[PDB]
Amino acid sequence: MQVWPILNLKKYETLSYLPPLTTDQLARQVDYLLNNKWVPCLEFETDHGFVYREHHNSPGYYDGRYWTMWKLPMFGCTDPAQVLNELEECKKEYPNAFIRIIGFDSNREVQCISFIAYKPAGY
Amino acid sequence: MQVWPILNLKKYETLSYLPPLTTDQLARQVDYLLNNKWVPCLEFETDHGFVYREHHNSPGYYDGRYWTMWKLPMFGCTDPAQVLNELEECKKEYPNAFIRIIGFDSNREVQCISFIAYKPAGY
Amino acid sequence: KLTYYTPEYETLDTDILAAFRVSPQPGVPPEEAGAAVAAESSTGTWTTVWTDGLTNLDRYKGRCYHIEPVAGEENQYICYVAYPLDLFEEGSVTNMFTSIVGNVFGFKALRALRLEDLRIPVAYVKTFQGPPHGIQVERDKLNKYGRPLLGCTIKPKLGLSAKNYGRAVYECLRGGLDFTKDDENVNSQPFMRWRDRFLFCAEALYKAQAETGEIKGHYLNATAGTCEDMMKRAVFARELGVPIVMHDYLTGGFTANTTLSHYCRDNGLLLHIHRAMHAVIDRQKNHGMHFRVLAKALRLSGGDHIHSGTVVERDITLGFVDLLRDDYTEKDRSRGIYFTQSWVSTPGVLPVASGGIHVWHMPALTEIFGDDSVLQFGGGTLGHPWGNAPGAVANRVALEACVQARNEGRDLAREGNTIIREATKWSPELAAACEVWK
Amino acid sequence: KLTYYTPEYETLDTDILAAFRVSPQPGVPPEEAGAAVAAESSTGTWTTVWTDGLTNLDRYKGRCYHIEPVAGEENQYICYVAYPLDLFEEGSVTNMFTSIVGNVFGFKALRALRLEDLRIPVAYVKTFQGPPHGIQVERDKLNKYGRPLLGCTIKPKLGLSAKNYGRAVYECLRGGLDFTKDDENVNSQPFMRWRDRFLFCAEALYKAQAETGEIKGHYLNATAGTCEDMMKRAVFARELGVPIVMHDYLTGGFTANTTLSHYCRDNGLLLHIHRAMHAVIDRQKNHGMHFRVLAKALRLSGGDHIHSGTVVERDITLGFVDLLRDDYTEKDRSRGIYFTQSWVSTPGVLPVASGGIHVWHMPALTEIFGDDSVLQFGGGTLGHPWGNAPGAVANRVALEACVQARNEGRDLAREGNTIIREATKWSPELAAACEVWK
Amino acid sequence: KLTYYTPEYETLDTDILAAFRVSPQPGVPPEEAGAAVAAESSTGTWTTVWTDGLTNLDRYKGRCYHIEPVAGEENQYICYVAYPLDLFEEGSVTNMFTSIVGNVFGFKALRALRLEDLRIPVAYVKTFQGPPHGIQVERDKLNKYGRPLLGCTIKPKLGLSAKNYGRAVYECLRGGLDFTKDDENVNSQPFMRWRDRFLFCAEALYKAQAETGEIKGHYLNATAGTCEDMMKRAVFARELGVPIVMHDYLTGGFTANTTLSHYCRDNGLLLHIHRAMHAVIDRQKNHGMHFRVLAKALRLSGGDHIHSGTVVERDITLGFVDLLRDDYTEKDRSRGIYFTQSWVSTPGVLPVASGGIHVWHMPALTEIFGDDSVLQFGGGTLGHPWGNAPGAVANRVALEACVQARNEGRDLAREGNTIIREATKWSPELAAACEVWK
Amino acid sequence: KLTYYTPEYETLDTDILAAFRVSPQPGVPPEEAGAAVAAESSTGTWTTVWTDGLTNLDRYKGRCYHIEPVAGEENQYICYVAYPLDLFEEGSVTNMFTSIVGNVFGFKALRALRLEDLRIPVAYVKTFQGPPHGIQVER
Ligand SMILES: [Mg+2]
Ligand SMILES: [Mg+2]
Ligand SMILES: [Mg+2]
Repeated sequence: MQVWPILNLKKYETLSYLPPLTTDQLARQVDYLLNNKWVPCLEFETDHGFVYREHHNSPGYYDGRYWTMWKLPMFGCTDPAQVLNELEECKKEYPNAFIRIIGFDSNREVQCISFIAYKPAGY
Repeated sequence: MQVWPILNLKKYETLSYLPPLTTDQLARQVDYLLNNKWVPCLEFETDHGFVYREHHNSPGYYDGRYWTMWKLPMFGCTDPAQVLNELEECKKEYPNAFIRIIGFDSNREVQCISFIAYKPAGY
Repeated sequence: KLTYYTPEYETLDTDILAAFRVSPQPGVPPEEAGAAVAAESSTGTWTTVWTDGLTNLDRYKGRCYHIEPVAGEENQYICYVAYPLDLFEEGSVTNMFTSIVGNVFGFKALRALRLEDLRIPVAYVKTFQGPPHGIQVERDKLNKYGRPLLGCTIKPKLGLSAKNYGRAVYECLRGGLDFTKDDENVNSQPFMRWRDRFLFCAEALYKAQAETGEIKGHYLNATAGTCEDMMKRAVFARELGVPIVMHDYLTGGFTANTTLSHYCRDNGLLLHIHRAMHAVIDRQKNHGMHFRVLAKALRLSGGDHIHSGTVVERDITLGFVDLLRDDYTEKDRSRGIYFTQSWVSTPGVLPVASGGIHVWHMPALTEIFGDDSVLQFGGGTLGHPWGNAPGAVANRVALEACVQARNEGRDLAREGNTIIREATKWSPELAAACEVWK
Repeated sequence: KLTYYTPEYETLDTDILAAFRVSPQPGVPPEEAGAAVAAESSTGTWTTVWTDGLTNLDRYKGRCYHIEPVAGEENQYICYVAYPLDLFEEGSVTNMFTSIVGNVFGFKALRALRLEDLRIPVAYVKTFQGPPHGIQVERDKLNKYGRPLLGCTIKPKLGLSAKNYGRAVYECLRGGLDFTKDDENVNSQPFMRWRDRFLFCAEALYKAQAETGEIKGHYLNATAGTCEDMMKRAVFARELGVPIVMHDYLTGGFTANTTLSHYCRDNGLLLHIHRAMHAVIDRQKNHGMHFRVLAKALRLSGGDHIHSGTVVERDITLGFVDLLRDDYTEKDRSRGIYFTQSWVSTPGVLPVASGGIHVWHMPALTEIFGDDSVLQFGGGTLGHPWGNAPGAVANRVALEACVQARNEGRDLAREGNTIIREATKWSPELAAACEVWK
Repeated sequence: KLTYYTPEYETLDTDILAAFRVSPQPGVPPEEAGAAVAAESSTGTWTTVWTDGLTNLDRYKGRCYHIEPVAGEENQYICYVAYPLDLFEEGSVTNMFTSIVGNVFGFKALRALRLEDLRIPVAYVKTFQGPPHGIQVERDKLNKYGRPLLGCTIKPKLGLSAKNYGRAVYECLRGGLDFTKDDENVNSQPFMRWRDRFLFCAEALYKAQAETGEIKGHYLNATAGTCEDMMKRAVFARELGVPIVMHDYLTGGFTANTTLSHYCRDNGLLLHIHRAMHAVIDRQKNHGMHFRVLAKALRLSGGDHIHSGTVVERDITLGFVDLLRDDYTEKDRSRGIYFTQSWVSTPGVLPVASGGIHVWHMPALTEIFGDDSVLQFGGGTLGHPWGNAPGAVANRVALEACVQARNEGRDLAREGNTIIREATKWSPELAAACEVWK
Repeated sequence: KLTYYTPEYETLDTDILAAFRVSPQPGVPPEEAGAAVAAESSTGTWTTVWTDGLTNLDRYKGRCYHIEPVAGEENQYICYVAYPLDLFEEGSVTNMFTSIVGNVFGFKALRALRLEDLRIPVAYVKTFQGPPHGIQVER
């Protein structure tokens, strides 16, 4: 009988409970977006990697949901390598930041994907 | 395509997005005040260089707007050197403080100027 | 028959259309039965009254415009009836049901009667608020994307003290579940008063959220004896700053539900709807109202989640799931969809799959419902050998394993078990669950 | 089966007892079916959960304590289940139904299920307000004694302008009827908004009362889409100083009904309850809930009148009529009364007989229901050849003729027709009615 | 003509004076046309009425005291009319417009009519609250000095989800803009309900403010269908603790605007005013009302910002900009200022320049409007090749570059482009913008 | 012009239809003027913005579906524009006018503009209370 850990077990929603994605499985997830005609985009955060409540406390209000956009959504992207290339450039510039890949479905008019792609050392 | 930085990019309103002012351009800004008959004054802050909200949260209320006055407004100042001299004395006494130059328009009966003149190392 | 059976009638885009499954008494022909259903659910009077001459009754009568035999059934037909827009009160599901279903089911010329479907015209749809939030807004508020949401019903439903209840809540959420839930029966009783429950559940959910970093919620049941008591419970939930409340819409009623739905919209609260008592009405094929009718009604009155059964007849369920989530659903008899239905941008409702499910059903559920659904695991979490947290971890891991596999192009129908077994090799929690349940 | 089938259990006076008509799937024995009903409607979990060890579940479980075969039916039994007092929220019919009926009806081991009766213990009865007024108080307020009350539903239900509606109201009341009524469907619609209707009906009823000298009322329908709208309508009725309002308790819901019932008590308004939608639930013998259960629930939630069908199976109806009016009703299987029921002085409810009745049914109705009942004549008044007023006169005369005859010792069953024909000799209005209807 | 054309009349300091641009029908002399305008906008009756003898009508009549031909126009004159103080309701812009402009424009003797200017006497000015805050207070509250403020309209106006909308808001503000804005059309619609928008915009603006250290705001549009809905939106903005809300004063109306203006004063909220629909009224030179009249009215009703066009006829605009900001503005026909106007310390309003502007217009805008103005860049920010943040940086840098240059004594008119190009040498963001737009 | 002049468009029963009397500046053809009216009263942006890619703008754009010359008038046409139901706030006349008439009248390519008529679809009509009483009730 194992006891689920309490310390340093912060999670990042979808796919965060699975072992870290390898470049290959990372490329496969990006291919899923492209195949569905969803637009990939990168987001990074250095200060607050998790949800918190500083500015307000009413129902449905939380701080830390918005991260900051790395450049712009990759409209017209056709190759997963393009995305992983940006991931690499982002990491190069912010090795201390959490980086996640998100996808937008212009047809449904909403964000539809979000999975962690990089975490700083010790996370 | 450059990504605008997230870390340590705190700003100080008017003129803070331009490269740091040299003593010369600093003297020119002070000359602008004098030529308009505005009274120059110095303000410094060591603890909270930016706006925050500790004591209240209602619309229009923010803490950190008021800094502390260095001596008194320089009524009757006719030479920019007088002002820059005080800047130097203030810096000597508070090398750890943010220092800004403000101006008062007694005719309009309001503060009308405010630009950062000195920032501690690493800002 | 003359006034009410109108086979030549062309329906108006403003008409409410009803598809009734009629079982006439022996000796009563189809046309007369259908005419009876229309008359008995609209105008129709056993004796002539002079007042009828002060109005134009053809403008207000219901019309049986079409009849078709039911395949493989003895003396049973599907009768289509059209009701003019003017018969209904705007924004009132209560009045919609009273008018169509309030009287006919007791007509003696019929041996049985079942309402199968209703075509709600867009002009009437625009008079309702609909879901307080809806699928897209809920996902944006909770910041959860690309996977079904996960919940867990706390049990035993009755017997635990409010604090012990909250303890179970914290252990469940910290393991990876998004929501925990109050049983439909849990309102306010001797051993656990509602306010104490709300308060401890709040402490538990905030602790779990702080620990994991993921937003958490607990469906706090606001169902009560009066509108006043129900509102008092919703108000405290607002005061606690929690994200979601719950209501048993059928036992509480449509009038109370609409009130709650409006308050939730005005206060940013998500609303989970439990369908307690539905089988009393929607179970028998010969008499009652099919659940799809009850589902449409809830989408109009308002709710963000609604229980929709477990599946694991499939097609019928998928049919009403489309009716709850989509903006437009075309007629499809193979799925029980008798009318094409448009919603003119009324938000969709998240279907909630619940009922004796466990890790092994994960591939099937993900496959059938897709991302936009809530999978509820009561005993499937609280029955794990290591406890609630590892029970939650097993469910979260199993789900994410399925999602990743699906996204990589693997067939969930063909290789579901393989996908789960593969995950047990690296997840002890999941391995332990798989040992207990298959 | 071990935990839930308890044939040796002696019921407590505080237990809620349920009599279910169980139709098991072929292959499922009685005892297991009954045990299933008890478990599925109380504790019972498909998998073992560790939390159960934090409580004493025997204190909260439902118990099938008795089972008996149904005569002349293939594989059907009546199972008796006891639920402890602690499972229920005080004063909440909504919670009572959710707990007992919210889940079991969909149990797969059963092919069908019907709730026939409930024994509400007096300790739970004392937690409800009950009828806002009740039979005795209503008679004292209206000053009407020794005869059934008379009402009339205005038709057409939809189509008349509020003023034309009020005109019909005045003509009906001035002829001798005590009440006129809003159809259950009549709430607030395009051609007749509620406020306009309330206002003209008020002018009509006050004029009729002034003319005849007898107190008059009109059931102003307050059923609405939200609690707020419903309350707005009740408040205006209070402002007009009128005596009675109406609510469709099943389509509006128990939560809204209880709110309305409480307001009526606090404001001196009588409350007429319409049972629209009941047949969707109480019609089939194999599945659903018998009306007697819905009647008991209304007496608890609150109402002064409740529609109870027309009769003209008799015994079953008389059985639930006793349950609505009396303070104590002993078990009587020949009338469908499965449990002895006590009400500890909770006021009785006036049963309302309605549905295609006319002058010729008067002796039968007086005989069967007695003085404490409301006889509703929609088409029976508005279909009279001379108009509403003479139509009302014919009904009032016919009734009084029957009452006098009964009081003189005449047998209404043997000589009803003779009694009516005798009255036609001196009442032209009645003679004219008799010519049209028999 | 006798009673209303009074060329010898000396205006009183309490009179409201109107300058009308009159185009008489051919055959109608100036004096009669002017007399017609005065009569038709005050007393004047087509037939004599005896009631006039119960009052002294000379005390209430409007007077055409002066007429002058319009240069270079065929049959067009400027007629001056004086209205006594007593004709107007205190603090009511609604009544001021109804009295002066409610009737005359349809007078048949005129082929066209345009109100060019109004002299609001100080005694009437003192009856209005004026701007909730005004230029000086706003600068003190936001702690922003020595430069124009910068804003950005979020686009597309319709189509984005509330969260995607907030995302754009955060990226814009963090780059250096002071405000972001709701389009005038953005109120509450199917794909983005108002409350969800307010909530996400709040999260976005607080994050941007925390990041940069500079106070940020987002004009949350409170324009709505009723006063009640409008107030609900303003109240939530207050609850969120945000600094500024918005209203479309012409489509919402003066009555609703004044209510909002008063609430903003009482709650410390800044108020941004959008002039949607103005061109329907102020565009044609021959008929309507010049914008300067609409600007004066807004300063009285109340607003802290008001859209005033882009300029890049200049003089006319600068003329009404002075009327919005200054305490006293002398008559100046070369700028369309027909009357000297005093404001007795009523706060000034910040003019907002918007409409297809980009980095290259910065020197011109700074030069023409000066420091007290808000420059709005919708597509000028969201159309930058690198995104919203760098788009904001380019605008902020360009502005500060111009401000510094101006302060150093450089001529913005002569060397604007040089100033911008110089900045591109050290600002990549600005260099990139300059490559796209010139 | 490409996105907004749609002469083949069949109006939906849920669309709000507007009949504008358009007087273009000399040199501006009918089709472009009509397209301008539709764009300026709905989507339309002077510069391309990346955010447009997060939605399906064809679902929200106004469409000039028909144009016809005005008899006996110099350079004046009646342009018909359709607006989707989703652009409007329920029960709000204020929002209806703001959306259709709040911006276009100042478009420089036009010398003048007049809104002549609006077809209010029944689905939008049902969101308003309408007259408190009306002719019959008042009588
Ligand atoms: Mg449950
Ligand atoms: Mg009825
Ligand atoms: Mg705009």
